[PDB]
Amino acid sequence: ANFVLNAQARAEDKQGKGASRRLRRESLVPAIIYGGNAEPVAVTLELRELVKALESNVFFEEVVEIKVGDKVENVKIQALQRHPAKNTPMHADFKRA
Amino acid sequence: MLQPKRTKFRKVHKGRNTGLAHRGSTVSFGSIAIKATERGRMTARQIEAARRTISRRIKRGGKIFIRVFPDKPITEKPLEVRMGNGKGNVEYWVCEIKPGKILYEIEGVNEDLAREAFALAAAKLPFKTTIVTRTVM
Amino acid sequence: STKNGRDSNPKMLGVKVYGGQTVTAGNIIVRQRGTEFHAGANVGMGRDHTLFATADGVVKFEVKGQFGRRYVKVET
Amino acid sequence: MKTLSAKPAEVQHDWFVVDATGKTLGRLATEIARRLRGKHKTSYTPHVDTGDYIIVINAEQVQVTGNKALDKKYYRHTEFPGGLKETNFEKLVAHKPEEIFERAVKGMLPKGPLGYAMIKKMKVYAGSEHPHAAQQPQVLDI
Amino acid sequence: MKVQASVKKICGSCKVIRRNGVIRVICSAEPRHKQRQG
Amino acid sequence: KTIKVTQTKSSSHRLKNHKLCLQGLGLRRIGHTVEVQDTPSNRGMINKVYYMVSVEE
RNA sequence: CCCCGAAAGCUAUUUAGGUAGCGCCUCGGACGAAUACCAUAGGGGGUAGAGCACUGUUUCGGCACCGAUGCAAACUCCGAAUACCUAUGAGUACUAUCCGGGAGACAGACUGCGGGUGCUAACGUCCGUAGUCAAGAGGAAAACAAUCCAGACCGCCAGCUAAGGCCCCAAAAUCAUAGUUAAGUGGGAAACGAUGUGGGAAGGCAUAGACAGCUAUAGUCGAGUCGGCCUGCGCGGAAGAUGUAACGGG
Ligand SMILES: [Zn+2]
Repeated sequence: ANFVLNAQARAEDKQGKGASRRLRRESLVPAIIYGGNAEPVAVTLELRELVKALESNVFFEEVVEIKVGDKVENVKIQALQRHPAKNTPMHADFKRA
Repeated sequence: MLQPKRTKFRKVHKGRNTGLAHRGSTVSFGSIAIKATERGRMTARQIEAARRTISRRIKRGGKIFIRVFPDKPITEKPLEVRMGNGKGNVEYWVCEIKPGKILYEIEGVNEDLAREAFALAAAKLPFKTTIVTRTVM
Repeated sequence: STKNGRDSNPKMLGVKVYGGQTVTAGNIIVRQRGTEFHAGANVGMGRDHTLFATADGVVKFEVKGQFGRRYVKVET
Repeated sequence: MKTLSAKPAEVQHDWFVVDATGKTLGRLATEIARRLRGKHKTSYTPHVDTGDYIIVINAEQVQVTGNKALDKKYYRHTEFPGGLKETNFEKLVAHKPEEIFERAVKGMLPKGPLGYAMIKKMKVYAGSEHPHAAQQPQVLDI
Repeated sequence: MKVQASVKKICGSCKVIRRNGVIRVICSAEPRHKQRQG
Repeated sequence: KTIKVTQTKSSSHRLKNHKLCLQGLGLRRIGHTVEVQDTPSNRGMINKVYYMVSVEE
């Protein structure tokens, strides 16, 4: 409840190198949700929201709610990719919990 | 004057410096660090000068980790010699720098003093740099 | 002056016939310095580790055995 | 020969008068050069002078934008060694306003005998009076 | 007047100003702090 | 079943296989239009020289 | 007068600006689908990248090993895209191959990409690969073999376009809509320096009154104020010899 991330679905036409670069130029961040008893789900997040969430340490230990459309996934942040030079977040891995 | 104790070969090809620094771009020893944002070459004299400046500023109150080591030899022709007649003699040693490469980390000093020391050190380097701090991930 | 400047003539090693091709008995399949490939069914081995066909058929490459060796064979 | 050339004996040179007060120098000079060359007539011929006569009044009131009044330089060279002379727009417009228009229109006219003949049809005067009332020029707003 | 490429404040009585497109530093306390970028 | 291919740029300085693809489609000059069968084999040649042809389906 | 049309490479040479065989050109004869492009299907690899499992090399800890951390043309536990070989197939194309007559050529150049050498110098030098020139005119780039567009059988006072352009020299918009710049930036240049001006995100304090100034924290004063981050376009750093001369000119 403390951390809520608003996301849109990332369809197959929004996957790959070119689509991801277009998204990051549009100031979005691709992310993947995986974990027990279900199939992986690809979503896109807001860079502003992600940076705001990462500024706080309790984000890395609490359970956060990712909402895409009506469905809601309760996940924990699992991995994060950053740009080597600019330190900007580039991709995120979330684990169902 | 950092330099390998032994090398398998004396002279190496020029090569091409391309790509980003995916390895060695995270803070792993200290709490605060300085990392390059532009590619280039770092010589042993430059490394020593930056280390001396940082150590003098921080008055040896903490630990300095140097994460760059110059292991690539660079040759030069004697002077007033024509082209050909073999490769030149080894003159100095460099480390290849890619954007994202962390150069120095500092442990056990206040952040303001560390930033002052890093600002003093950056003026001795041939490329642009930035300051980073340890994060969870 | 330099103390370097020598090299040997090329030896033209390598795979001569690839998988799926048809061969006639005696056709050389692989030229190799060591046994990078080993001889399977209907394939013979020369004194310099050359692999050659001993029957007419179709070349096939595979990996088999407890050591993970690369084999070439001829299917009739 | 179904495309005909204009004949010089049948060319009619009409007279016009133009006020330079508040005009931008280059944007007035382009129109002056166009009408001096005759590009505005359907009988235009590249080797024939078909243009009109243009009288310019209030020549010292012409304007430039930016800092060009102080920065735009006018050079000339006497052919003696080191004989490069230099002035600027502010001094030249106060002293010899006709030279400014002469340079501006000369630079936009063709560089040959026909161009020299073309530029003779421009009369530039500093004040608000001109001596060509006998030619009855019409007011042209450009 | 020091004419240099890098002009900075030296003390609290120094002021950075722009005159006719030139960056200058003027000090109310010490005249030796006067600087012009150039 | 069939599509129309028009050549829009010169082929004089293109790669050898690209010129051969144009010739195998049957195009001969700038502005030439041909009508060919819609098969994967023909579409391969079309897609290889996509940058100097225009296709009408 | 008509048709086709190279090469400046490999190998050897008392050979290196010569020559010979092969590669590349042309002509005659034989033979036709055996050829190529592309699509499917089969196949081997050790490069780009990456990694530390071997060989070397590197930093910091712990007790030669152990844990964190880098590097490699002559390192590899891994490993593409392309390229290369083979088979089948549609469409398109005078394609492949064999036998003979005649040659020329064996000084190359620039540009892009992958490299060695050099100083990540040279219109430098040596390879691989592709284009152009050589042996190729026309239009663009002020003028400019090798860049861009494009391949000139002859004639026309007809039309559409490519690169590139549309104020005048000089053909075509002083066209339309929305913003930015004030430096003639545009129309040469770095580390670095700075309340230049747009845009964006976040933070601190504030009408129980914030900042500056003023009166010896109290006090008049009556709205915003303060300091950083990302980003667009600008400023300084910026000295040479015949004459403005670093938009072709206006
Ligand atoms: Zn001062």
